[PDB]
Amino acid sequence: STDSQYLQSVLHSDIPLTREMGLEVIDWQQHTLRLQLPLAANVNHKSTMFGGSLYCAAVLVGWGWLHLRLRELGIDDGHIVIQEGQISYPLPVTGTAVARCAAPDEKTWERFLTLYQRRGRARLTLETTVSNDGSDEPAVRFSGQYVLHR
Amino acid sequence: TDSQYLQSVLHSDIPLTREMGLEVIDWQQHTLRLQLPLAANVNHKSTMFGGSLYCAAVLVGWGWLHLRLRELGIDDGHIVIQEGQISYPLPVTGTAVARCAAPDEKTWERFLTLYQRRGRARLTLETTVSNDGSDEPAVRFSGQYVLHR
Repeated sequence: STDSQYLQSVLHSDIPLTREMGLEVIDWQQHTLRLQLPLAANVNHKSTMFGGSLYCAAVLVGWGWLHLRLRELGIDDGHIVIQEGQISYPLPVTGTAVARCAAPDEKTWERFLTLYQRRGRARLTLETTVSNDGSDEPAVRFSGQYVLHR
Repeated sequence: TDSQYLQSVLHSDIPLTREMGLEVIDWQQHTLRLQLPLAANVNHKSTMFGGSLYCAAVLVGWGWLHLRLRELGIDDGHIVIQEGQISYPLPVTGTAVARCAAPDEKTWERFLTLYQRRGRARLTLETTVSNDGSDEPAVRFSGQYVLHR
């Protein structure tokens, strides 16, 4: 039983629309998370993935990174709130969408933990991408803010 | 009606929107409104999922442009969302009402002139989402939509 399977169950329970979107968590390795959405449940006009679904993938791979990282540190007293986001759509997604979130820079992460501990509230910005399966070229570039609060 | 037509477009083109409970409300004074129900779009704490709100915000801009072009008989174009930016200042705790009003009118005319002459033009649309009953934006969105032949 994996951290990915754990996170998938959390996402489907918390946000049941993600079950309808077919969200699947792929892997969690060296603080990189990947998840995917299938085309058919998220299609727009047969051929391409809906841009709203793509935002959902991009924002949720960041949400999941944060959830899993906190969980591995035993930080269980926080609530994540999705905040501002900026998204670009340089390429169409014509099949399964693979979303990825690598770790932020270590200093950013540690500043965020320090501020959360002191105030009980902090903001983390995560860069995420979504690609066509088998491509490293971002089809979607995303940056989003996440509040953690007690 | 125009709103029934657009709702049918959205549900047919993007079947996920039917599962999201999207309904189109009205199309008047070049302002479009559509809504999402809480239950289909809930998060872990009985507020609406930010992703659902983003979907509403981007789609009300898409719909605005689709209906405006349809009213003018401009049928040879393809709308693509190129860029989006969103903020979530207030919780949405019930039905969400997304709204797109008309951009600056000289801006619109310059955009159409550029599309007619060049075959490609970009339009920025601000859209909002509110809790039903209220005009106060709980969500602010800005999208860059490209129309091309």
